[PDB]
Amino acid sequence: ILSTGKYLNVVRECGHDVTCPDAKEITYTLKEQAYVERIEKAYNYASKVLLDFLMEEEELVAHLRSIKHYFLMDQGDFFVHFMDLTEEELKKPVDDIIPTRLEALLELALRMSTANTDPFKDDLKIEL
Amino acid sequence: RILTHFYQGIVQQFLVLLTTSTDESLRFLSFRLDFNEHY
Amino acid sequence: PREIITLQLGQCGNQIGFEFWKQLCAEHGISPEGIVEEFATEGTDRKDVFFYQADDEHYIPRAVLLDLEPRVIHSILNSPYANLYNPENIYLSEHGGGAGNNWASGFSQGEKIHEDIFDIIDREADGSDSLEGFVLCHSIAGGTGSGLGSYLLERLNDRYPKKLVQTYSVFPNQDEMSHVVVQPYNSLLTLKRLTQNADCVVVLDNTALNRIATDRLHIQNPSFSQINQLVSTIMSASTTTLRYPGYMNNDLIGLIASLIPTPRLHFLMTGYTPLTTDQSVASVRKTTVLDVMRRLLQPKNVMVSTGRDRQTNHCYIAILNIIQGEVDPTQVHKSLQRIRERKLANFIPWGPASIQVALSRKSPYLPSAHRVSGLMMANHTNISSLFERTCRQYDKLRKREAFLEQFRKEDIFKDNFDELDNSREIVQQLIDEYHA
Repeated sequence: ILSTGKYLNVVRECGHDVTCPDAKEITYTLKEQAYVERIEKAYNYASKVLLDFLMEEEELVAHLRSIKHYFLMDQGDFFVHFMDLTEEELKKPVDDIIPTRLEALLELALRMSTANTDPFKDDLKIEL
Repeated sequence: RILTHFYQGIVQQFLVLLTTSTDESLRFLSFRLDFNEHY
Repeated sequence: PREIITLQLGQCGNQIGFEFWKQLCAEHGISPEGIVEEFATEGTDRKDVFFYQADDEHYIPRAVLLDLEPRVIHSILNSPYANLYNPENIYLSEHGGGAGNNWASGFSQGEKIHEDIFDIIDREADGSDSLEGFVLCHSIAGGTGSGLGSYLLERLNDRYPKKLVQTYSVFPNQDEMSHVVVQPYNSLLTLKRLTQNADCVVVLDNTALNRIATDRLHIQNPSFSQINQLVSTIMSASTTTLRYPGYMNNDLIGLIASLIPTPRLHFLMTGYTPLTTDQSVASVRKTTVLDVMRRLLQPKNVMVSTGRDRQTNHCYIAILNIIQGEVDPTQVHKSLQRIRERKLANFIPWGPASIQVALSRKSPYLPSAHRVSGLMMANHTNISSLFERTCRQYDKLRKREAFLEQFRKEDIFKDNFDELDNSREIVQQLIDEYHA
């Protein structure tokens, strides 16, 4: 009841017009496995509109593609240039302005050897 | 010539802190400064 | 970044590089005079690695083409692919040369046009601040590609010392010796420069071309129009990790570093199976990767004339097996599983061997995204059979008093013939010594 309950709060955050029912009102037979029928009726629409939402717009396939390109490190044409520039700055102890020049080299090489799309790869922030 | 050496060290110190991106459209600002000095 | 300057040179080196650039537009989805398809950036993720980088989305080729014969370049400008080439990078209209057929012609013409030959080819060098290297797309046959090509292997060794040198050189034909007779002289003079004045070569035999040109291609009269079809595909096949987005050995100094055992041992055997268009009707049923590398080590696709009974005392040291396009990578480790059970490669008893396999996605095209392709870059120590073939044809010609008075009138005063003979035997002795 809570997993469909925490579910409904997210869909309200998307929009007020988008609700999950699919109107299954007056319910609750007195007898014994009344609960689980109303459990699956809410849970299978929880299967419905989230196959509709995130795969279409919020692009979990397109985020997880670029997620797998810079830690699992595919797209090795842009990548080998920036690891060479990161190696040149990390062969010594760092100063104050040195991490800012490291961040300038990140988006330089992105438009040098182009990625799938370049204003989507701006989700990479540099830490040590 | 000493003032041109002072000037070029300031603009190198400029572009370092401009690549030090805090990322609220700061990637946009670091994009524009290497485009000016090289092209 | 990773810009390579191709040095197309000679009568045969210009024609094999002409369709090499013509192959690149059909796979990049671009036209030589315009951009009509949008498949160039969404399908191909990297294009500025052999072409010059764009000024109007016009990817200029980073190519230079010099030859003494004007016949090879007059069959270019009427073709519609010559507008992609520039008439200011190499030559303008009406370029000429010598008379001319001599190894000593182009060897002496290098220092009289020394000012102009090091002026316009160096303008493309400083375009990128990190130059990859130089590939000499030249020829060994004739005196045009062999005479002038030996000069640039010396003066570019010290003026550009930190650059990779490696060539796709074609070997001449040794069937009869009537039209040309100077073939043992100009070949061994360039072959000395290919080992000490050059790091690596890619051998391409001529007697092994018509072995394949009548194998599956079914021709009756062998013409020169078929020599560009086997050569231009494997050239673009060798840069599939470099042009298309790959991860490991995606540079030209990546591939050659993992195969050369030692200097003066760099002669790489090449293999390429799929050349038939009627295979296309049966690749729809998921033709796998488990059967394509069983025939690479089997001596059928080789482009090197070698002995068949000399492979038991010779041992492979480095073998490359490049799959392209659709690979089905859940069974590519399954293909490498079956390698140790056959032991089709003899392994060196002193050290380890390596069977390296790599993949890269091909062009967004229907004959490319459907049929499996296998490119082989072998390194086997039976390559001295060609060096025994060339040396036995070299010392036999000097006892017949052939071209000893007709060759030493111009710019040759001392006998440099045994300077090539001992250095060739140094290669042939260190190959057999290399497996202790």
